[PDB]
Amino acid sequence: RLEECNILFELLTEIQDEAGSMEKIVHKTLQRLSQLLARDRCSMFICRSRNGIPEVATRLLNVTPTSKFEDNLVNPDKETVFPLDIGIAGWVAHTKKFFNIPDVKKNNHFSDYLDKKTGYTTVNMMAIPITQGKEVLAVVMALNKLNASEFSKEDEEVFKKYLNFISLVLRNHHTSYLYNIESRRSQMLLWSANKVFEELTDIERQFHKALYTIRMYLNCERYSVGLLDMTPDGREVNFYKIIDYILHGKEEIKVIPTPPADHWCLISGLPTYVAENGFICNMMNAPADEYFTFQKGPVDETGWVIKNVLSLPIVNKKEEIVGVATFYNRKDGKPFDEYDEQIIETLTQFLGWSVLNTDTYDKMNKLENRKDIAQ
Amino acid sequence: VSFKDMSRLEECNILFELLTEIQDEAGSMEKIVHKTLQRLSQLLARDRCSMFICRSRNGIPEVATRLLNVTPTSKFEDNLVNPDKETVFPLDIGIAGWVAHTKKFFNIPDVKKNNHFSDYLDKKTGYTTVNMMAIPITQGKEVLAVVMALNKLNASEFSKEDEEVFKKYLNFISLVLRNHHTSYLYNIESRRSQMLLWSANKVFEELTDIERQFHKALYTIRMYLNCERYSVGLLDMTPDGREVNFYKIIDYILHGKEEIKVIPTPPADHWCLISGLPTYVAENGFICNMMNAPADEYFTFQKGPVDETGWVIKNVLSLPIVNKKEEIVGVATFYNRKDGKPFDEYDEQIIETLTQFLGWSVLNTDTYDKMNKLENRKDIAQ
Repeated sequence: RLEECNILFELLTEIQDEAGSMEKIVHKTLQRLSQLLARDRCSMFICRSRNGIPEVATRLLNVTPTSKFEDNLVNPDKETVFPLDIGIAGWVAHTKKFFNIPDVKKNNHFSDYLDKKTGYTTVNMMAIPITQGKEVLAVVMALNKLNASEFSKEDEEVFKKYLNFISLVLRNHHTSYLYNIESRRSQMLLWSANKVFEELTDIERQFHKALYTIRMYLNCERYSVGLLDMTPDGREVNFYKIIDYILHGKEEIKVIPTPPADHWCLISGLPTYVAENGFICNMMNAPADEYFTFQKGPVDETGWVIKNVLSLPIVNKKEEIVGVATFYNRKDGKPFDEYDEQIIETLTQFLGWSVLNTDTYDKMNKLENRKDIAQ
Repeated sequence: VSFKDMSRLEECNILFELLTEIQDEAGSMEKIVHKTLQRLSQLLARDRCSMFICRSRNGIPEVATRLLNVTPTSKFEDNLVNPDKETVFPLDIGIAGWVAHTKKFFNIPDVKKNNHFSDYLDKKTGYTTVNMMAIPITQGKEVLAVVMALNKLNASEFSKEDEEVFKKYLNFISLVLRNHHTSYLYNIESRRSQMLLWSANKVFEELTDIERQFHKALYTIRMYLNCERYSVGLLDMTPDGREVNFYKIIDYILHGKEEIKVIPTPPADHWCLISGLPTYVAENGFICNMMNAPADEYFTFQKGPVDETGWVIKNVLSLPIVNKKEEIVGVATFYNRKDGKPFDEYDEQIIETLTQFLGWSVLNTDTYDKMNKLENRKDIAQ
């Protein structure tokens, strides 16, 4: 009716000043949109796409007009994750469509988990996805109508015409995130190549040079590149060197050769998997059976723990696997995603092609010999 | 209900309208800003707004027309300014330029009583102004745009109740303009990176010689520059000024019927080289981004030529490709942005990126030579 907008203009300043967080602005909007909508609590599901698959997770929860954000936010550790074929939000995200629910008890796509897990059960709810281009960024819902079994088609219009706003905000956030993906990608290459072309050398120094020069860019706490014996496809393996980059804690860089059976990265059997099969392997925790990532709460003396791992092959222009580069734990506790996958494939590929100089080097030597055994 | 008390209620009519619109992704920044300049006029008794755009070229910033003379009524196409017709200002001159320099808000009462005025637009259109409130739009350090509401209708100053209404909505504009201009940079970075990614790929396909490597790469990425023409000229190298000699040159024509010529010991009357630019940049190692053909010093083709095809040069950007010891090895030069607008800072950025990389890849060409002189200068012994 009367005091609708006001808070929008307020919030437009709060964007105006690049200082603002996104989530605090979405949380504030979900406040009045629960008050002003007479619905019990709102909540937000963040949508990402690890591996080929996509999925959803908690992010904001139980937004009462009163509740402080600092309550409302779900830190990434404590997030809860559904595939699209489970829960309403998943379905909302598959369908890319709006829904009003008169009764979720009379509903196939039900999410009985967070009802039962938190207690505070649900009866009715209206839900929508936020998208950008073809991409589905988020799923917002209003839960539990304050007055009797269904929301109005007057309510919808508000909801709709307010997510209009959040949408605007969410997209701008994501356009920024993409901007830094692609900048990170493009700096990475740029230096990866500045090294490679510096001077004709062998694989170890080239790879090493490079991966060092761009350590910052991976927003990553550990990673080990692992060189394969090259004398297809699987179980003929042998990692013969292995170069660790410890970038969380006190910065050390090992260059193990004839690396052990139980090197701290190898012990999981992931890099073998990637050696024998050839596929990027995003994963979130330490229990994936068919693996021995380090369930133990240290890896070592520093007490460092493993959460998210993502490992890829490094491949020839002939397409044999030259090595296997595993990455560990993003710097901000998020799982590896879609776009981490892409910029790191951008890297792994760019070296796998660089092997030409590597290979050239060894030849430039065999021939500098044969020549110097004339005179 | 009172003239104000409604006018307030009416603001949210306009706002939720704008949000509603900008939820459809194509179009179009300029459309939604134009639409918003309309509703300001309506809701702020202004004869006509206008929007300027800010950019940089070489190290220097500048401002230029874009949306002009927006009543609460003028139709989009009567307002949107095509680049061919755009009018351009250095910051040290005119009010927008000054505002863009000073990153500041102004509520100018008497324009004529102002020493940063230019009589150009109002002399060009005869649409004389007198009052304007003018803001800058900004993303971090930089300045995206400048928006000025003109001629306060039934008054002589814009009320401080206008100032704040102006400001109010400009935050909308600003979210849109950042969320646009970010998305442009997103696309620049994509273009920067793929250019690298592929050039790399071709460089690493087979040990090959310079021409073959350049052509290989430069061909593959023609899509990525969004440029209408670009010739790449190779200097002789057997470190600067006049000892020049472009031995090969190699034209990339992506206007109309695509044709790629390969021109050994190219003339001087070569369409690119007549200009004098590629040579000039050959003598000093410094990037040169133009607007337009004529630029006094040079004879750049003024002609509706140079072709039978009747293609016409507007904008030229030229950079050098550098060694490792750092002679100018070649001189790339790019012509007319497909999609209308002058080369800018961000072009400079990603094209230098490309140009740098090529410079660095010359390892692999020297290496190839050395390699050939072994599969040979061993076979004189063996």
